[PDB]
Amino acid sequence: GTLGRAFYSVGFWIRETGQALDRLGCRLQGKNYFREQLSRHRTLMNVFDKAPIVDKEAFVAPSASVIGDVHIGRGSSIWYGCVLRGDVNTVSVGSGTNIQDNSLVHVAKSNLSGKVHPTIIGDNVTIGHSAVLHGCTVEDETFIGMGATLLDGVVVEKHGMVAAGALVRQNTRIPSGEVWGGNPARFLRKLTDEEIAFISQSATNYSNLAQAHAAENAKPLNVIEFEKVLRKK
Amino acid sequence: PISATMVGALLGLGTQMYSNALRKLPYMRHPWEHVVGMGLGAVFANQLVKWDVKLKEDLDVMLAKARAANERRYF
Amino acid sequence: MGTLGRAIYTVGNWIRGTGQALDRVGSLLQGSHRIEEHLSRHRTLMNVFDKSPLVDKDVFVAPSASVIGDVQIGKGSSIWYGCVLRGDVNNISVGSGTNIQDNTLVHVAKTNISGKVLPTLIGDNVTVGHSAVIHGCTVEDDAFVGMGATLLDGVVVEKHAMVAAGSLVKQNTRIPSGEVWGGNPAKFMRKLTDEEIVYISQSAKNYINLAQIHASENSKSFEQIEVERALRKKYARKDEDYDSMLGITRETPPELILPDNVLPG
Amino acid sequence: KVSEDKNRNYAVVAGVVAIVGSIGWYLKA
Ligand SMILES: C/C=C/C(=O)SCCNC(=O)CCNC(=O)[C@H](O)C(C)(C)COP(=O)(O)OP(=O)(O)OC[C@H]1O[C@@H](n2cnc3c(N)ncnc32)[C@H](O)[C@@H]1OP(=O)(O)O
Ligand SMILES: [Zn+2]
Repeated sequence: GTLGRAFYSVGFWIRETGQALDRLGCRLQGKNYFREQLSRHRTLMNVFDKAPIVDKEAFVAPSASVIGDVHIGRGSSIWYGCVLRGDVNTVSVGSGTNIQDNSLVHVAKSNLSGKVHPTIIGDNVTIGHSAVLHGCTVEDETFIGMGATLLDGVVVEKHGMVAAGALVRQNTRIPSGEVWGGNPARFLRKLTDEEIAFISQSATNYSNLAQAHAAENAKPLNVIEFEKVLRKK
Repeated sequence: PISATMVGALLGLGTQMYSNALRKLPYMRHPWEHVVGMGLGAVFANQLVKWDVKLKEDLDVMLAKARAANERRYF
Repeated sequence: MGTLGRAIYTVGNWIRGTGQALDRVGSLLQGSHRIEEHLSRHRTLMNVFDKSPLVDKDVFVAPSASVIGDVQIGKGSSIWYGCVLRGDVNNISVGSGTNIQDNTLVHVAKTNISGKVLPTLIGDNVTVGHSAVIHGCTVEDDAFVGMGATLLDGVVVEKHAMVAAGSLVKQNTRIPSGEVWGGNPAKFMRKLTDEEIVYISQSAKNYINLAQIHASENSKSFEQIEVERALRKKYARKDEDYDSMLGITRETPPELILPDNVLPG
Repeated sequence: KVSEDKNRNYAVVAGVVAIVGSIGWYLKA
């Protein structure tokens, strides 16, 4: 709360002073390594006491951005280039759910247009590449087409499908077993059983793929690349 | 109470914050400078008080001489 | 050097220790809530399933790009900031002199729903616009995919064909030569004028030239970055009047001069 | 192990001398 925020602010003053002192000490020794422009990107970023809570069996790509109060469950996966920003409200991701590359899952930045809705992503959900989820609920075992946009208030009922490139307008409800698509999103047809099987099997295949990518990313950083970057001329 | 030291320290801290704000920097950017400004403001306020006291004494001596020179007229 | 050198070095050690201890104390006062910034773990090129990307000598890969798995990129191509080329379940092939612009996603499929699953093929001299998404489709040579456009699995963009910016090209759709398609869903719009064909070729060549300056900048070392930062500050403004009084002519150092092929003229 | 820039070291000595001298100046007045 307020007292925690005051201690966080005063803490930053002590840290600023200490880091300045370290830079002084390095300057007296004739070192300029602190001037190097290194990336300050954090895979998990806190905004005061709103931090992400990520399950140990969840793959998160290092270049992904998870900011604020974000919950990722077991067996879930946040792929390369994704951004999840729950600060004004919360963002929760169920288990076994894949958020594909360059997807954006965020909440409204301001309450000017009313109260800010949280974003709820259910279980065994597939979110396609470069999809935009904005304060919407996406129930279990649903399919969000790649390049699609879901606006605040939207509900995608279980076994719902949003077609690739679709624009689901604000407060639209997508019923179960329906395929909606286009701009604005409109009912196209019903979901077949083969496609339901594909939904579940695709969520399972991506959990196995996430595991493989997590092992290759956790491999220790190669020293030879470091020495090559260091000794360049 | 309200000593010169406290007024000067507050003025110096306010001077460091004002400077940071005029430069669009966070109010508490470089806090050690806020400490330095507090000390310098305290010193300046105390020295101003002492200087004012001294000034009054010098003025009294000068005014005494002026009045003596003026009273010499009626001799 | 000398005794004074050693004494100042030792005092600097003490000051550094004090500074880091103060930083630790400040972290404790914050409640340990702030997540510490760490060394970068993002890998520009990565192996997966014993598949390594095959990238030519003269290819710009932005350090922020992700090239993963079984990816082949040919001579003069360029992968720009934020691009993700994930060849983990199938092959991705990029021809020569082809630009994949910022924040673009290129992915493959192991088994499509119906029909023969195919890898992702992008031909020579192809322009792919910003934030496009290419999924399990074929783009032939001298084609143009607009920015924000989306190609689904089984799509074939033919030679000298265009996909308009922001389009959604449905599965198995074939954009024939000489046409531009667009919209959601993508459909025929009009024929491509010859001037636009020349435009496509010029776009590919211009991006070949742009890739050179970006690649040169992104691969500089810390020392060269510092040297050029000092030089840039040195030559940011001028006093040609005082220079003429001194009788000297300050010349811009060559490391701050861009090649003429990227200049607007 | 050693700071090499001599002019930097002399400047450091001058700054320390100024600080200690200012402190002594206050302490003896
Ligand atoms: C060297 C550097 C190279 C680079 O980096 S460039 C790559 C990044 N730039 C781009 O991606 C943009 C390239 N240009 C285009 O995509 C462009 O649009 C395009 C190439 C379809 C063509 O755009 P035009 O300006 O030529 O529009 P037209 O008049 O020819 O088309 C008519 C029609 O198409 C529609 N309009 C046209 N363009 C588009 C689209 N795309 N979508 C949807 N709707 C459109 C519009 O409705 C128009 O009127 P209506 O019939 O009443 O609807
Ligand atoms: Zn994919």
